Amino acid sequence: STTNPTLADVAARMTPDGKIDPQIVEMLNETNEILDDMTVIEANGFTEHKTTVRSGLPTGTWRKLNYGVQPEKSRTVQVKDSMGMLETYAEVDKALADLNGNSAAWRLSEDRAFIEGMNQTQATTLFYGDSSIDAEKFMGLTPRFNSLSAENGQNIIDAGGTGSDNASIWLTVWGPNTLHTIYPKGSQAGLQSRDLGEDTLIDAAGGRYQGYRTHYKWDIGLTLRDWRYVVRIANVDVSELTKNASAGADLIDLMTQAVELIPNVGMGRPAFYMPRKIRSFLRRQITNKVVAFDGIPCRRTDALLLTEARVV
Amino acid sequence: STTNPTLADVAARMTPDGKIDPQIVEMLNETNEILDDMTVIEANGFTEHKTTVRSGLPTGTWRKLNYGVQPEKSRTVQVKDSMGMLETYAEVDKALADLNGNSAAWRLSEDRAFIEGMNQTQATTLFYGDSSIDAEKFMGLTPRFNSLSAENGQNIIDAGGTGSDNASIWLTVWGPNTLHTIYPKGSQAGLQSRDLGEDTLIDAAGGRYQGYRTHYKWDIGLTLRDWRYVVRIANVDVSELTKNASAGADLIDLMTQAVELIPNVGMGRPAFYMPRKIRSFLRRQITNKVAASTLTMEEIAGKKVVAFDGIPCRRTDALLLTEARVV
Amino acid sequence: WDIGLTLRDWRYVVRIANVDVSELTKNASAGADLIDLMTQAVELIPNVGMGRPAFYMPRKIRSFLRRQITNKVAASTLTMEEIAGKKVVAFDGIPCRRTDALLLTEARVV
Amino acid sequence: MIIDKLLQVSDGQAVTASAASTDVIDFGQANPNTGMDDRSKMVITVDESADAAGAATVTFSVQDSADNATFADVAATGAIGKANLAAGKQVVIPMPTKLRRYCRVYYTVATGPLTAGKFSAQVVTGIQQNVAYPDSPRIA
Amino acid sequence: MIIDKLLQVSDGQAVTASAASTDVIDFGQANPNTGMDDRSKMVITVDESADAAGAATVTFSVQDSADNATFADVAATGAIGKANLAAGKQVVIPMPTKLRRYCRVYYTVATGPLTAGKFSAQVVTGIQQNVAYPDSPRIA
Amino acid sequence: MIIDKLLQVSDGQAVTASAASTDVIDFGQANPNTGMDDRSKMVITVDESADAAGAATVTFSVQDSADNATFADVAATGAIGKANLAAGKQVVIPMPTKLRRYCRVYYTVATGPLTAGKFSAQVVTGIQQNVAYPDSPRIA
Repeated sequence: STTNPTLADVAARMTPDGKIDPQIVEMLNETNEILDDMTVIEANGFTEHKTTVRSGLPTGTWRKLNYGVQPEKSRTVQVKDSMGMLETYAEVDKALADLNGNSAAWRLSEDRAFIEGMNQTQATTLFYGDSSIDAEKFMGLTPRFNSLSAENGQNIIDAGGTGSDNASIWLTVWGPNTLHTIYPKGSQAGLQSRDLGEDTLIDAAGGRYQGYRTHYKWDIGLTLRDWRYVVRIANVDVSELTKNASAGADLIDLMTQAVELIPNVGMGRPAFYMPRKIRSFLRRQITNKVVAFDGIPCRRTDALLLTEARVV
Repeated sequence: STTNPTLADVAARMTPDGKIDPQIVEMLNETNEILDDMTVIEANGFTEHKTTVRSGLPTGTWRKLNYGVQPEKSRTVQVKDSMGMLETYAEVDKALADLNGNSAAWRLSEDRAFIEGMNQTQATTLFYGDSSIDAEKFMGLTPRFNSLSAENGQNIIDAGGTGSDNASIWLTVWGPNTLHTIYPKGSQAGLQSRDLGEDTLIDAAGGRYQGYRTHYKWDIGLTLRDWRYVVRIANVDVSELTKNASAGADLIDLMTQAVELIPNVGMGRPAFYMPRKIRSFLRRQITNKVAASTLTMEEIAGKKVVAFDGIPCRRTDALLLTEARVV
Repeated sequence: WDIGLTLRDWRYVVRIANVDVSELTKNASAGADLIDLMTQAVELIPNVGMGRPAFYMPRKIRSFLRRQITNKVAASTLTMEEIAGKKVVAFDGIPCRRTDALLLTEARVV
Repeated sequence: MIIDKLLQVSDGQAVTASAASTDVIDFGQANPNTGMDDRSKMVITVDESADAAGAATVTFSVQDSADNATFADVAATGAIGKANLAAGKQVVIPMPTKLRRYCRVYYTVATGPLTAGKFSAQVVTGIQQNVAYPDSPRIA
Repeated sequence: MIIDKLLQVSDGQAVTASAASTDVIDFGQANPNTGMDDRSKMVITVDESADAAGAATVTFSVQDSADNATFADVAATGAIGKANLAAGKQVVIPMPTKLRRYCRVYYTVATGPLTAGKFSAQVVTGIQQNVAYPDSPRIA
Repeated sequence: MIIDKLLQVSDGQAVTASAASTDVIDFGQANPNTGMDDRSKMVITVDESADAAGAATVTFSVQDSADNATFADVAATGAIGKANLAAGKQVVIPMPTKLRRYCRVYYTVATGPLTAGKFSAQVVTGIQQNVAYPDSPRIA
């Protein structure tokens, strides 16, 4: 039949030569950037992150000459948020990796590429991660801003989808206090490339041969501290967009009403996240009237689905 | 159907608002002590312990006059007896141990229970060692003295009970040539907790896991050189024991007659091993016999048994209290 | 004064319940003997190692414990002068502390 | 929401009749009593939806046993209605305080039978539960 | 067991027919969701006992409401039998993870009606629960 | 009794007809002669018992072959009767001194067929055999 390995082969090992080894130019990989922009704080509960959220305020009183006012109480609900871990190993037939003495440069190139693939899976899981479907992986932005009925529904602005071919734009403000990612206590923040030992590996027959191995833990969750700093502009029907902001759904006003929506970009840092298609029609739209859109940077994100189902 | 067990997400089960619970109250640990009292010498054969024991005496003869009589030959059989190895690994997914950094604190809290579990098993098996059924275990104190017909059958003392609620007390002499444990070439006794460090595991599918692991070898065997040095006091019906040496079976004579059964306590050192339930009734029965005699007001409690007959009398829990009566 | 009460492991605590007080007699005779009911209590604790043990009895019991101890020793060696008996202090020795704030007629526990 | 491979029960069981769960959790003691943990709690997720002839409810409830044979409920939710069970709805049962060996999750379905809907039960620490709360609500 | 005088409901109520709790907890918000404190928990303590013609069961259940008008179960126990309600039995309900304003306690008494029995229901943080645990159990 | 799992054949084989052992031991040579180590010996233990219609006998015997194909007896026991095969009866066959590659264990069963009884055969160094020997026997 057909030979379909997982481990590195002498074919694969022979292509980052030569006689030079590094600098591999990655053409086909997504170049999404929430990952650069996101903040991290170690989660406070046990694999959850409790967050107390003010639920009802004391209102003041005017108190008149000689007349005791009655006392108030500040009500509070708390809302905990989970994480999930994404680990992968990266093994090689040891003689193969060791040969021509490039053990470390190899371990590194496989490392640079594992990092890139993990960036993609985590940044896609950050926008559409259900703890209800994926079960093992953490929940992020959907369906946290999902139904319009939801109490943060004033925060999702429907561009008007109807069909399935419709994107959504996001706006967030990453900060210690208002939406950040969390990593467990105490496994370190971000992607960990821990590289283990030689250890014997096993041939399908048993004809065992020694090899390297590398672990790649990276466990994040996503506290959405208060939704008020995040807006989804759901249902941007992409079949309808044109550069002449006339037909289809206008972005620029639609977007500024998304900005006009959040009290109060003070800290930490706001950002738009929209599919490259969308960033494209948005900019084309802007020039027809004529890094940073309007007091907040706009980060085009490839790993952000273009055709997601419309919200109700 | 029912899913388990290496170390399910119940590290949660051992923590506070915080890290792994250090002051954990060690419930199921029991203070049986042969393991402390027992002697250990390397076994002499390849993985057994040979011992030559005299089987037949020359008798001599009364010889009628002028008649050249037969020479005698002192027949002597030898016995070899084996060891067994009792060891276990102790694995945790590294991901589960790592959180809140209680990786080391966990390894530790788990470890205390392993030491205790091995002593628990080792001493429960030193008394009920069936090498005839379990094959893998070394053979212990039963049923080396089991049927009253066996050549050491005189050395088991029938306490006279009946039904399943009845123990036995042991009286042994640990010493090089009358009873000891044995350990191998060249593994040392006892319990070795080597820590394997982190290493990869296998998900049942093949799907990678990664974790800590700890080993716990402890391999012993057991020479019973001669059964003359061990006497068992069987069928001690425990429900029928009374402090007034009255109904049921008395301990104090049933215990001294066990002392008279040993041919001279010379070497190495004798010890009684009794179930704690027995030790208690023993304390009470002693003070009650001495009460009709001479005990002071203040020594009314009774000194807990220490030296029964100048033989340490050791409490051993890992010794069954509801034993089948020995026919 | 706000306190609750941790019983870390019951192995260290023993109860001698259902001790019928009418049937107690000084001659350790009718009813329940205290000196054994108490020694067996002592044997029930896995090595009193830490911190410190204590007996707690209603004064009624302390009195009958006293009478019964001088009575058990009476069948052995009690002197003219120690006829009344040294007041109970340390049983095992374990201190024997009087507790008034301890109900005398409590319903039987079975 | 982090998950124990072993504490996963009923992976995505297409619960159509009022049946019990596929897998039964066996704790290794007479009394795991993991409600005292103040951390473990059962979660039942729903997908894709509790579509049925209607109007139907699924009462999720945990059951104990001495042995893996006869169960009795130790906690329950109540009649959670259909259309409160879209794909993405965790019905969290905090873990009963007095557990026994062998816990399982029962899906008490009131009539009529469910036509579509899987439910995924697992014991976690802890649930990912972040419902949005009001803002002013004057502004705006 | 510490108690907030305000969360106290049903002080020593003689639950004879299948009735609700006397008092209703009004939290000062639409959705306290006090299960998330992972600390609050309902307790129903018992006095003097579940005397009834028998054999009867008392299924304790917590109920929410949007406004103090109609209640609905958000937590339940299962049919706790009589002769498990001697003087001195904390029947613990972990706080439902999703509460609304106005919580009350319903005592769903399976037939026949109880002849005597008081109950104390209150949210505490947290219970006094110290179950006896095994010893060896080989000795003895 | 220490056991080498690799020298283990017939792990717990249920001997009913006169059949051979499950596994056949392969040495890494033509003439292992491990009978010559003067230390190795086959042991057959019994469980649970020689239950049979009876009267039956079980002859344990080691067999050699050049190659793993055709065997011939190199040691034998004799017709060990039923009711001499209580749970726990080590039948030791000393390792034959002229071993060839591929040793196996055959069970020559006298009629009728054995109805219940497993046997575990293994090469060890050596058995645990310490039976008590008489002392006086006048006293006693």
